[PDB]
Amino acid sequence: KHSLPDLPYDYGALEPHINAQIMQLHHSKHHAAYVNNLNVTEEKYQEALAKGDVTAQIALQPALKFNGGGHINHSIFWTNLSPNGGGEPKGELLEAIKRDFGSFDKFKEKLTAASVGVQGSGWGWLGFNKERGHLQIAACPNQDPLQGTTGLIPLLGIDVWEHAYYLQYKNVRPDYLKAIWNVINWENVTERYMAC
Amino acid sequence: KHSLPDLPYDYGALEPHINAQIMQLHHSKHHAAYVNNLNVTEEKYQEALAKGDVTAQIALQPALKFNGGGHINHSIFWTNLSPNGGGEPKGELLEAIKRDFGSFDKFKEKLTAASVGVQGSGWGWLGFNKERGHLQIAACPNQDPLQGTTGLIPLLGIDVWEHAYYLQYKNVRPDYLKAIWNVINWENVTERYMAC
Ligand SMILES: [K+]
Ligand SMILES: [K+]
Ligand SMILES: [Mn+2]
Ligand SMILES: [Mn+2]
Repeated sequence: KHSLPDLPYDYGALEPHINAQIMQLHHSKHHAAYVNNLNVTEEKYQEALAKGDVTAQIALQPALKFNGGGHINHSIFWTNLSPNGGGEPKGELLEAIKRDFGSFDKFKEKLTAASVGVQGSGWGWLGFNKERGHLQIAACPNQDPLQGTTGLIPLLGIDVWEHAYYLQYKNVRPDYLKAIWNVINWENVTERYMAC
Repeated sequence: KHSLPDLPYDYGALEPHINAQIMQLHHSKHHAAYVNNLNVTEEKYQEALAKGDVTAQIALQPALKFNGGGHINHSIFWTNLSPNGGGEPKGELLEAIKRDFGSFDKFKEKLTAASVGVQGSGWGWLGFNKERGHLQIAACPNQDPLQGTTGLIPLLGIDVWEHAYYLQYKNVRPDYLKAIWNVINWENVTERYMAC
């Protein structure tokens, strides 16, 4: 079974950039629902697979991608943030950013643009393309996970579902994105980059 | 050009079911952005069409469906609500509800279910199918308008984008849906039904 990971920090550790109420709801309510629904759905899938029921397997795909994706995305997201985050990357990672995007600022600009431009609910991602060996920016709708649907290895994710910022920034996504740069855990992003 | 319609009531007229802050933001910020972006996009489309630029026409489709859909959906939504709303329909409409769904309560149940079940942002609709001459429940993702994408004539719409309820009901959509039944303008839904 899958389980809700514990936050590596306190709910209010990202203040004033992301207030405690959002973190608490996001983690204990939203993420929890996905994990629970993921376990229920995998349960039904194992049953459909055992009986070789193809129709059931196919009918179950949206639920599995949605809840499975939700679990994967949020688990990575929590580790992407840190009260000691912010600033800029250093070393091999920063070098790859300059190489693939021109400069750190152009990178920020393109990731911010891809994130603000999502129509409806979704995610903005900085991913690694193993085939080409270069960094790449992508946006995924709803809870569609990056690796599972595009093949890219996720390094940094930005949740742009309205529940991720509405209580604090209302309809102004740009403000939310501007603020989230201050708590990004580049140390974690770097580890994910090195791992591949 | 298209323009932001005025609300037929005060921002706080739907209290306590939908508070004034949501109505104000929803109407003056969210809806306004769609109308503005719709006019800009139609402007570019007329230009692409004049020069017979097919590539430009196709590249512009997401923006036009998203902002155009947003304008259409919200314009109908405002008229679907009323401080004097709630209760049950009467006459031909109520008769068609019983005929097509069994009873008013089964209708409420199915519309509520379709609305709560939207994954990500979307809408729950009670529509009229002209070909078959029966009522039908449908759910549309993001801002995809009902008639334009399914052919059904929209009668009653329920916005389930998180911005429509988060400030007041947080993550609990069921509470939001339970509350919205109290301010539904059945008089307007009936007119839309008669019109076709
Ligand atoms: K797990
Ligand atoms: K108009
Ligand atoms: Mn989220
Ligand atoms: Mn809306």
